Amino acid sequence: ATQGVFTLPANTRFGVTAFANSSGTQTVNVLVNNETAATFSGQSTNNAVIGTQVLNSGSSGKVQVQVSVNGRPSDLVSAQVILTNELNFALVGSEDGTDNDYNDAVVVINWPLG
Amino acid sequence: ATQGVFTLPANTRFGVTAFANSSGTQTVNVLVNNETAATFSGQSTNNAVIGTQVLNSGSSGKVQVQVSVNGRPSDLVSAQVILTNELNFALVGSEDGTDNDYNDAVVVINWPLG
Amino acid sequence: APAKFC
Ligand SMILES: *C(=O)C[C@@H]1O[C@@H](C)[C@@H](O)[C@@H](O)[C@@H]1O
Ligand SMILES: *C(=O)C[C@@H]1O[C@@H](C)[C@@H](O)[C@@H](O)[C@@H]1O
Ligand SMILES: [Ca+2]
Ligand SMILES: [Ca+2]
Ligand SMILES: [Ca+2]
Ligand SMILES: [Ca+2]
Repeated sequence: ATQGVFTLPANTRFGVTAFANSSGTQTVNVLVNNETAATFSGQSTNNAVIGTQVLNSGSSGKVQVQVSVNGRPSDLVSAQVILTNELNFALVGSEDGTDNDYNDAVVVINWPLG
Repeated sequence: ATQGVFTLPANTRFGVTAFANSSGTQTVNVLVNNETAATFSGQSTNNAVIGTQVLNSGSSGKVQVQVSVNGRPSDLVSAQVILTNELNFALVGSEDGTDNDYNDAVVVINWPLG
Repeated sequence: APAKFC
């Protein structure tokens, strides 16, 4: 199934942060209404934050996360989880290789903010 | 129920990162096997990373997250979620006030690393 | 610059 795609409440600010755990340089694109709105890049095998930013979900509320390594799309897994019917997490892991640890780029989206 | 307490597999490295969304200064403590292993501190209403670090879960695998504001424990909500039987997230939200947005300090634990 | 505890 499709992974890394999330419907947020419209016109809502949300946090997006990316971690890196690979010897490959991780590229993370975040699209809002099918248009790039953020891009992070970095290399780490120590879970270093390679980017963190706040975005707006716009009128559609459609958010898509993509991960590439040197132009190569990584396999994504994702899920959303909601806590006490209020705190939202949209979670993405990705695999750029063969060991399937799926942590090569970890992306976390949270809302509401403020 | 008890919240913010997670059993990780023994002797495993995990990432822990803490975000702020409150006019109150957030103090986050991370405990491993009941001993304070890490402490983050910061104030932000724009989801600023107020701390990030790698810890080892040690022999017990027991990790506990605590949140306080000016020395007042926030109310906690938590869950753990696992993707493709491999990528682990332990998620914490907290509430230091009355509005119940539960984002005042958001804490994300992830494993495996590397 | 009001500082407080508890
Ligand atoms: C390279 O062989 C694999 C790439 O980098 C490694 C250090 C490790 O993080 C692995 O999971 C990743 O796919
Ligand atoms: C006051 O400290 C309330 C505190 O900060 C607000 C700006 C808001 O973020 C609220 O959720 C939080 O409890
Ligand atoms: Ca991998
Ligand atoms: Ca990896
Ligand atoms: Ca609050
Ligand atoms: Ca808040």
